[PDB]
Amino acid sequence: MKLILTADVDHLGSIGDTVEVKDGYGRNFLLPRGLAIVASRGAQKQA
Amino acid sequence: MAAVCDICGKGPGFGKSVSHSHRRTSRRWDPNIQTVHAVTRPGGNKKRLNVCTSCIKAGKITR
RNA sequence: GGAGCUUGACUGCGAGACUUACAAGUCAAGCAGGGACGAAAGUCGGGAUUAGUGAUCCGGCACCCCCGAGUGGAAGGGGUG
RNA sequence: UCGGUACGGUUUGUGUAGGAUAGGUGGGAGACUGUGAAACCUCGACGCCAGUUGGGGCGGAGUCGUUGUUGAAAUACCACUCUGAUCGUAUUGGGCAUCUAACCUCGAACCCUGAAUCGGGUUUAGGGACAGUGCCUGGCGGGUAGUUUAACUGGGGCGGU
RNA sequence: UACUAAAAACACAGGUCCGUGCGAAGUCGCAAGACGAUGUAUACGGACUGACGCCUGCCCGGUGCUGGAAGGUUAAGAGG
RNA sequence: CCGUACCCGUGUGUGGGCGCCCGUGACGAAUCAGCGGUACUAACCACCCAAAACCGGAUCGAUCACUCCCCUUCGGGGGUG
RNA sequence: GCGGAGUGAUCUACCCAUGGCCAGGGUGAAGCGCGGGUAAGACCGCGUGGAGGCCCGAACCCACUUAGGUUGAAGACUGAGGGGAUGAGCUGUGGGUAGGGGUGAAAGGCCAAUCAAACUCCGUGAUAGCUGGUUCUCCCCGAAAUGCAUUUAGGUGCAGC
RNA sequence: UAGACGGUGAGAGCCCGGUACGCGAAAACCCGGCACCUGCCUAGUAUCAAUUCCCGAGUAGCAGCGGGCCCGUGGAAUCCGCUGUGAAUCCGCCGGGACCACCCGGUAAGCCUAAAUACUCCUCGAUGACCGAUAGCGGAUUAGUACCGUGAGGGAAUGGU
RNA sequence: GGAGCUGUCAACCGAGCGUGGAUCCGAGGAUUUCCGAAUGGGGAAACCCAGCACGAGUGAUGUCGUGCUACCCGCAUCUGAAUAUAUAGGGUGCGGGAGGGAACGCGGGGAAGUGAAACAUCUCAGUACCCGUAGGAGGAGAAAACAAUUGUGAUUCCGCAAGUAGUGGCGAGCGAACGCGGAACAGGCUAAACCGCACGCAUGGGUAACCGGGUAGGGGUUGUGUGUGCGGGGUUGUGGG
Repeated sequence: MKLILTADVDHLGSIGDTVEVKDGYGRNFLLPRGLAIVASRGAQKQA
Repeated sequence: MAAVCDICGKGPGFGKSVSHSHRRTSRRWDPNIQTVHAVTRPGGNKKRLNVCTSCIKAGKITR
């Protein structure tokens, strides 16, 4: 899963660098807490 | 838990059971419908929803 | 009973008969190829005869271009053993 | 932590030729001046006071291929040596230990319920990524369902065929 | 045992064992949810015997159960 | 139905009696300053049962590495240490 | 007889809440008090009092033997005799459990006169190698009950007539 | 343009109700026509270079378990459903009976679509080598009635002056 | 339409209407106790009992009459607790639905008896039967279909194809398709790329480099990107936008 990471997380790394979410960690830890969003069309906004 | 996915219609499939001796009988395939807490906004009521894993993959994903 | 050499304990056929409800079983001279024994004539399609066996379907090995779900191949199927 | 995939790296058994003991062979029968400097001192997996490889320091302009008494011994260039063992860069299975974040709790308080001991929501507290559940699969299983269990049978049965 | 059979059959008390640590075990229901129980090991469900008295012998081999992990065998999945 | 009782309810009536409203009586706030109590209680403290690591003694075994003598069919144990 | 869908706990079996009934006698526990007994206890004998899955015995519920009845007065009775009858009782009202299930102080009996799985409807014109039936006449001709094989010998196919 | 049927005291073209045939709708309804009202368009058609995007997504396809299509998992395609994993947008993807290269065909996972076809509670008009009261629907007559059954349900007879 | 009526069952009276058009036929309308989806609450159906509002009536409580008052879904809208945002809920209002129907259709569930000389696979059968669910017919449908080198050009239905190729404890039995000939023959709208806007999330909170393109200038301001939504455009396979 490719989420736009908006917070410094040890699991994934620096904000906006890359992402390798294991299809659920982000679902119940990043998306409800406001730490990352779904990379639907925000890849253009990030770069 | 097998009740029809509230937001898709993924009901149970019905069919037979091919035994080794072919004496078929009735069985059904229930979808993997799990009970999850569902919201409509950041920090909602978290009501309840028995929903299929395919919707956990796309659609009403909160938690 | 005994001795020498051999592998017909073969191939593709076999008119005509017996027998028999049917299936099934049984014998067959003689012919083509090729071979054994025989100097030859001739005998040999297992055991002196009758008992030693088991229909169909399905599946397996080898072989034969027989087909090959548009074509060329293959899977699979088919034929002989 | 154990065991793995890919890969950058000092790199590996006194079994036989012996300054030369890496299954083996090699853009080079040297990687130039462009390598961890045969000095004592002392010791790391092998440890055989023996070495391709060494193990830490250095009399800071040469070990030497081209000085083979051997498989042509000069590979800390190559096959990056089968590169174990290992120093680790990604990846990854199981188990091990913990957490909270899914999830679970006829565990407590509170809310249209002042109409309720059910429900539903919140907060709190505690289990906890287990369990339950779905798919697939193995086992068990006369508790359940459907059938079979031959014949002349000197009446039938036992017997025997 | 109405509608041939009332007993020497059944049954409780008593005496054992097994199981159950709590929305317990067991049953009803597919599940929810109930019963058990507004009870919780001196309680509850289940099996044999059937007051009291004396007693309840030998046997773990087969088949059951309860524990055990070396090995063997050992599906799916993984890998191939 | 004659006679005599009881219960619920409405409206009419008398006068009484109380209160509205005024008046009267009894309790009785409201802020500020001080001061308390700890009441909650950050911290911290007394007790307080538990205690992450590290060290240790024993525990058996159908676990395993080593060893004694005893056996063999060669696969395997004993009291042990 | 099998399957589906429905119907009945108004009789009966069990249970649940709620009211009632059980004449009149007999026996006379524990407890209490007195006296004896012992320092008390143990124990004995009295009075009140009155309990018992207590006794004999009515209503009442049952149905043990015999006789009667048995196209009965009655689709389960009567008469004369018996058992229980303050209790695990009886009985009415009210309600529920409903068919491969219920219930059952357990007989494989009760579930609307039928229970080794009720009834009705539908599947259904169920099926049977089995039994019974198969309707007017005339004319010609005229068998077998033998053999083979059969989850077959009481049937059927082929052969023979 | 009336000889269809029936009735009338017996077998009726000319006796009668009718038939043939022609008339016939204020009002309502249906159909159709006319006008109003409603509603769509200031074009992308054509020639071209092909730098870039797009043509239905947790879908397709794959694997496993099942269904069903003549097709009984079998060598088992197409189609549908469940469960995990999980792609691409024209040099694409799927199918053409395991499967693969080539070739033809059509571009899925979005919607709607009258006629042809089936059926008759009910209402018209007609027919009949259909019945004539034990037949025809069970019901010609107080018929799903009387009656039976706890009930679901079962379910008669009676025509003629 | 017209001179006789007051229905028949069962047929004897009584008293009346009518040529000024009765009886009778047909349509429309009004009324329409009570139960039943029954629905103001409740219920042994055809019984009882309430509330709101208006009005009649008694000297006043009682009583009567006419209207309203169930649930769920969806639409608009106020408030929107525990808990702050905020939602679920609650409140008010206007429509629709709720149950029947003789058969017929679709989707989905899903048997046994019988046959197989027993019988399990299997068949009888996806029938009977229950639910859902419509309609006057429905379903299916506009090729990711067939063919296999001639090509056809949406579907459905009757009849051939055929009781075939084939499938089956290869047993009982089951059972197509292509193609041909007929009936009726219609194919059309949406999503997406893009564009102009509203809502929404960030950035620039300024140098945005936009404001119909461009020219000469100006203001330099809402530029850019992105989610949702409205309206244009586009809707096709010899590929097309």
